[PDB]
Amino acid sequence: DIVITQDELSNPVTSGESVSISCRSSRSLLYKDGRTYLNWFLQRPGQSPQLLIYLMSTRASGVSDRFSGSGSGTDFTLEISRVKAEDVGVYYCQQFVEYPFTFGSGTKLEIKRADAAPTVSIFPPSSEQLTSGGASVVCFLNNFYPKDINVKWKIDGSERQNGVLNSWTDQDSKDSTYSMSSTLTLTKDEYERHNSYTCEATHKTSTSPIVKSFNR
Amino acid sequence: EVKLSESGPGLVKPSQSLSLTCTVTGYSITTNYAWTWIRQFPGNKLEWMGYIRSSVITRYNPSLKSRISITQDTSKNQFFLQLNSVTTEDTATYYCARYDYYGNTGDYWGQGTSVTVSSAKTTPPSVYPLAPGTAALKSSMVTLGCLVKGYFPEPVTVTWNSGSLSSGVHTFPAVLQSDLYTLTSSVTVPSSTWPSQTVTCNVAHPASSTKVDKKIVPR
Ligand SMILES: COC(=O)[C@@H]1[C@H]2CC[C@@H](C[C@@H]1O)N2C
Ligand SMILES: [Zn+2]
Ligand SMILES: [Zn+2]
Ligand SMILES: [Zn+2]
Ligand SMILES: [Zn+2]
Ligand SMILES: [Zn+2]
Repeated sequence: DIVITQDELSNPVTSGESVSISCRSSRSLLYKDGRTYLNWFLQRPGQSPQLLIYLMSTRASGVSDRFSGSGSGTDFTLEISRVKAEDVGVYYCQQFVEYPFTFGSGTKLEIKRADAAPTVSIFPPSSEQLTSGGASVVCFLNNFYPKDINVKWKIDGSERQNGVLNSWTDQDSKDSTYSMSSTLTLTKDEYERHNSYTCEATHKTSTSPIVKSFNR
Repeated sequence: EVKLSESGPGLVKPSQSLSLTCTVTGYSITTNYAWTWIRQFPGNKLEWMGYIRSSVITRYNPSLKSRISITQDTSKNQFFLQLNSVTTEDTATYYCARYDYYGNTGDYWGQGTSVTVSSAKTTPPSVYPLAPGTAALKSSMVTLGCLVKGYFPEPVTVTWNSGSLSSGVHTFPAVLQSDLYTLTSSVTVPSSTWPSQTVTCNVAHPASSTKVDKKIVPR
């Protein structure tokens, strides 16, 4: 079975510069008809794979001309010219010379850009959930960069670490930033035993953490 | 134009059988194209499962042994996927596509369908509105959200104002815990549009045939 390796990530590329993504095969993909059967796909988060290149260098219909492919027999390159925010996602190559057809592991295009402070919002539990016996306090940290971020919860001044769930989105297709959701879950009774709830974010964009809070 | 669309159960118990359907419109499947099934595991790994061409010819991935079968109903322009004795390792997103002799698929891929193999039970989600505590700085932006908690299995579709509200929306991946998922979504809008204009989050959970529309109202 033909194995195709791809680097997990690319060095971050600035919107505007050109980048090259590689793919290597364990066997040659040149067919007895003189054509090399290698495909290049781009998959955006939540989207289905979309063909960019087939036959190693032919661009698919409707595909932007900023995309071009080349290669020998075991080494292939996809060149993306004048990279833009929209190109973010994972790039896969696929061999179509021998059965079973196989895909490479995928290379995620990481975009580099100017640092940005996240917009922080904190939400008290809803009255609907409070009737169920549960209580979730939610905190949203939107559109920040770089992806590295630290969130801390405090109840009445003291740090609480249990009952906290976090979630991060993929790099944004429009402005190349990251977003994150942080949820603190307590029982309704526990939530009632306190008054001050705080969400603290620590980012590279500031020495002092961004703090958001409310009083029950 | 040509369109492919997968359909099938979203949850299956281990050892049982999996059946999926791909409906093709705008093009006949009795043609000599490789109407194929591909799947993507959690982790993004893609695997070729097999294909059917010219109505009566097929080929399958050897790793699927003798538990896969691909057939078609010409009168409905549909081809199917059958996978027997599944295990949790068969949990993935399933896609149908149309490959040609040269490997070109064009934009002929379905939206994909999620299949989970688990003994856990289907549970509808509870949708809770997230409105800000008090009034923030006026003449600016305001973020609202929805918390979709306790459902199984994935996925769940979340939209705002039936889709008419698209920009400024962030839906975060779900976090699994105790056989139950929790997901959140935020939307940012001018402090003017809200609460003057109504903002509603629409949540649909296919596995339970449930739909919820929760309007966001000021505290
Ligand atoms: C396993 O069969 C194949 O790969 C064939 C050959 C000929 C063209 C292309 C696609 C076919 O399925 N391949 C290079
Ligand atoms: Zn091998
Ligand atoms: Zn965004
Ligand atoms: Zn307490
Ligand atoms: Zn049509
Ligand atoms: Zn029939």
